Amino acid sequence: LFNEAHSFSFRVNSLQERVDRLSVSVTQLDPKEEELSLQDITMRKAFRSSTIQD
Amino acid sequence: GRFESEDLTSIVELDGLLEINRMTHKLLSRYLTLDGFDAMFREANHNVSAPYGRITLHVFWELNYDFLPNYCYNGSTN
Repeated sequence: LFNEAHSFSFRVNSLQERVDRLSVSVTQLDPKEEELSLQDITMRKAFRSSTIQD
Repeated sequence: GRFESEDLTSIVELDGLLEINRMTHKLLSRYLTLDGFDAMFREANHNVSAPYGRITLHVFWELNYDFLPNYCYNGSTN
């Protein structure tokens, strides 16, 4: 139980670092800075979620 | 893909199928833990990382190619 909970704690701390970084990044966005490229819309790699199965 | 493989008139069928999928997701979320239907829909449409999704691109393609030069308007019935 201690080993598994310690691994869970590592994961929680890592995601907390990630979350604070994401928040500080998101609190800087600017609507006028946004530029949309019609040509690059499909030239862009598509995002896919993890699909790991045990 | 099925929507992309048919003409623009299949938009109603696509909407119905999307509603069915949303209902299934809502039913399954009672016990299981899945992402919000919006996230899955956008990932499938590739709109998460792009300004425009597959649906809008297909609609524009159909409008450019098959809709305008084949359909004749009727003002009486709109």
